[PDB]
Amino acid sequence: NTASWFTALTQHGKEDLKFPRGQGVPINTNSSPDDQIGYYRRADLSPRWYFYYLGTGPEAGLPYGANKDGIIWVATEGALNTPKDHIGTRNPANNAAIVLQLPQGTTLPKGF
RNA sequence: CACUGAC
RNA sequence: GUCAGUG
Repeated sequence: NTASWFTALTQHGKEDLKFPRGQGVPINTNSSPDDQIGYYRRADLSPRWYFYYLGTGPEAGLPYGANKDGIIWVATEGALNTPKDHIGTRNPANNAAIVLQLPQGTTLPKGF
């Protein structure tokens, strides 16, 4: 289980990935409202950003909001500040990446 | 440098 | 070998 559940957001401009509070959590129809919280992490030459649920992936040890370079925090209103052990990360041998989809009305920064 | 996946 | 993810 070595990979994001989702395809990358690709940075085509000089602006880093960032989202307004409440936005940025990729849609997962097998997930519940408690689960809608995690971080994007930086991996053509275009930098790629990958989403990982809180308490999972490279920065599984980071609590929400903890500042680190190349790490962006997102949460949908009503999400619980708990590790998403039951979702975890993706085995690429067993599972294809979910196409990263954000809902109507989501602000994407320039170059995404 | 190493491990894994796809081709 | 190539591309990609991770350490």
